[PDB]
Amino acid sequence: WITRINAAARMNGLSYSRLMHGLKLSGIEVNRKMLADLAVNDLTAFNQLADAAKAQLN
Amino acid sequence: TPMANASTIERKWLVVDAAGKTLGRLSSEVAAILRGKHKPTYTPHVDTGDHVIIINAEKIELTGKKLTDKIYYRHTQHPGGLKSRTALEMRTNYPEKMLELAIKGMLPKGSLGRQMFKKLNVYRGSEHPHEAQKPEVYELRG
Amino acid sequence: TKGILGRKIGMTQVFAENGDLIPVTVIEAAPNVVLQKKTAENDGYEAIQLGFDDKREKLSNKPEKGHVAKAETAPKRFVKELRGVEMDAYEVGQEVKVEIFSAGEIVDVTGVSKGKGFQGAIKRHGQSRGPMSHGSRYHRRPGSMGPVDPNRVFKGKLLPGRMGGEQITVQNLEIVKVDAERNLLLIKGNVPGAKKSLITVKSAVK
Amino acid sequence: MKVRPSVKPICEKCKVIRRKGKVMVICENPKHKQKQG
Amino acid sequence: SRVGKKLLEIPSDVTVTLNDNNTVAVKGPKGELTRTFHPDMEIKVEDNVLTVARPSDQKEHRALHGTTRSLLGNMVEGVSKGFERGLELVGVGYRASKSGNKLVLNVGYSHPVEIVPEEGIEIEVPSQTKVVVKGTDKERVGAIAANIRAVRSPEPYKGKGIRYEGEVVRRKEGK
RNA sequence: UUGGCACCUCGAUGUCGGCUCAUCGCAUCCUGGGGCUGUAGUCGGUCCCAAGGGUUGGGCUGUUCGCCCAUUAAAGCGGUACGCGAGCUGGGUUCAGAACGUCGUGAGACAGUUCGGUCCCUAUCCGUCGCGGGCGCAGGAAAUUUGAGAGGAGCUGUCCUUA
RNA sequence: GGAUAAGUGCUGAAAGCAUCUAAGCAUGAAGCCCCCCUCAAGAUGAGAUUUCCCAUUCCGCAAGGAAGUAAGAUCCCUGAA
Repeated sequence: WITRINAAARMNGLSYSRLMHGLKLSGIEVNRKMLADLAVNDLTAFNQLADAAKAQLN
Repeated sequence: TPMANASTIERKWLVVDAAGKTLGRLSSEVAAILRGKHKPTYTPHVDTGDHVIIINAEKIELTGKKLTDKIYYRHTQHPGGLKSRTALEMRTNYPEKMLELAIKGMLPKGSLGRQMFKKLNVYRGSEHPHEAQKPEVYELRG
Repeated sequence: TKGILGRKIGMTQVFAENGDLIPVTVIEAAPNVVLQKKTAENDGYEAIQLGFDDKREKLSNKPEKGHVAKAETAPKRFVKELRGVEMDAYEVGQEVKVEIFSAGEIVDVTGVSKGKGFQGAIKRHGQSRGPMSHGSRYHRRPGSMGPVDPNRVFKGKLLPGRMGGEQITVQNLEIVKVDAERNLLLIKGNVPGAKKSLITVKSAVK
Repeated sequence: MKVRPSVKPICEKCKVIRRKGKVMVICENPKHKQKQG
Repeated sequence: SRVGKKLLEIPSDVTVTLNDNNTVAVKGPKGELTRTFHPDMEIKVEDNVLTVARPSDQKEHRALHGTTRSLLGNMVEGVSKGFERGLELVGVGYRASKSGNKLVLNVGYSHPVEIVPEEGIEIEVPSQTKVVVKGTDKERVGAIAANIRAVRSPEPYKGKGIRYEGEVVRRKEGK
């Protein structure tokens, strides 16, 4: 599961770190790395979860 | 219940050029692409990679004294059968094994290793025969 | 940078203008015809292909016909090839007689050496044997196989097999006399190959 | 030569110059020629 | 007290040409000489005044700031006046002459020794004893004359064979 | 190597020395390169780069070593179960037989000595030497090759000339 | 031959000089890689040229299958280089 989240992150410029450290501050979200991939195969909606954390990175 | 893609993969053709970089860090992120670990549909066992063409391999560089130091040891089976080759020997005599052997260690071993290894090819100079597939241009992260 | 090919017959003993007697082979090379001139622009190297025998009708195949019939001279049985000649001197179909060679130059000789069949590890590798008496039950055997600890036998230790048959060359030989009116070459020395077996005759690198 | 690990200059006019990774004594006298390694 | 920090000057007849990143060609009466330098070094040329400047004060820049000047200082001397190195041979049967350009040494052997002035370097032979190699490059004229000494180095018992102009030879008094 | 320790092996790992086939390291005996020399020259001493090649034939000894004879350019050292006994020999110690000296009243002993003493096997697997049958090599078949890649060979003395 | 090992060198700083250095070059060995020779495309990365044979008859809707041939080869038989 984790290297697929890597692979969804490098098309977004992020790391695996800045996702999961982001999602702890973006929400306090629980997205349990299996079902994180189930948003990855709906990648149009996944990056709204990603770039929200990117805004919460800054 | 995940998605395990098996031979339903839209494969790709990237070209990574070898202008002036270090062949460790130039084989670094190529080797992830050879298994396609950058692709979101990564199964770990059905070769989700894509093909890689390297151009201008003989013009690749090394810092330190590695142009003379890193002797590439191959061995026969006959007794006392090592055959030493230095880097500058590999560089100018024939370098089309000089990036292959730097990735043969970096692709994982097994039957699937050589199956992913067929996706690689390296051309000396600017040959790039390959005018029938629309190859893409890739730039590494560093 | 030359070469023709022929058929060995057997030794003679020929005088050469002194009491000096010379071991002499009898190489007969009926005039060879170039069957194909391979170029570097398409085949990647510079060579030429000879041919030598008078084939019959039933012997030939149809692909042996169409390879010849471009420069239609004759189907010839044995086909060999010479890297590194003057390509600018020859054309496809040229008849080459014995007129190349003289009786005084350094001449290379390859060939197909004789057979000895399944004969093993004294005659096949020149090794000695254990003593024939003092109670020893050891003679004609290939020696020890190796020490204990590497658990195998090294690739390069020698053993019984099938001696002879391989291709073997003898360098820097010399032609005794040229008799081109029966297409005969006489070469100083013992040349490998049994009776009626085929030999390339180059000019060596001195 | 004199090749020994305890290289040190002997006379007044000995010079200690580091060549090719090694350290050498080069003087007028060729007997003074020391080199570690 | 420094090699590099002073300047160099163009007296006359010398056109130093800053051409590329580092290839600087220097033309004139004796010859036309070229040299590639290191790209971190910056060499500015005033009106017949040669200035050499380094970026910082480091282990690289201490080494290169003196050399690139002094090589150009040698490129001034070769283009203006050139160089020459004489070679006197000492002994009894020792002699030397040219066959055109090829210097022939009838020195001590069972054969003559041929020397080829490959890159157009004048080897002037005034006599069978003195031989002068004349040219423009210290890394060539000094290079060739050393290999001439490599043909027959002098021996400390009787100093014979190839020898420089004022080459003081060590003397062993072996009985 | 002389040895320590007793960890594997006493429901068996046959042990010294030669013969057979050699392979490997370099602290090199010759051969190549050199530096210094108390290197005139010819020999030399000594460190340094060198492991591609070679390293003799005998009398004594069970011999290893070593002495010796005679050469050679050189007579290298060390592994590898003090290489190699499901390859070979049994002289050697280490079976009873026998005898000598000494020890012990004695049976008997002795890394003190001498004489005589059964060395087994038909090869599954890996490993080599050699040969072949099948399919592969996006059509079938016929001959020749480029060469990836490997292996073998890669030692030298006397004499002549310069003189 | 090519590139080097020890050396032997130049050039030349750092460190006005000296310096076989750090840049820049040249030499230099029975060593090393080719040159010499044999083996070699199962080198699954299966190479490259030369000519021959050609796209036939049936299912099947195709996919696919069998069943006679081409070129050539084999069984077999007289044979030993």
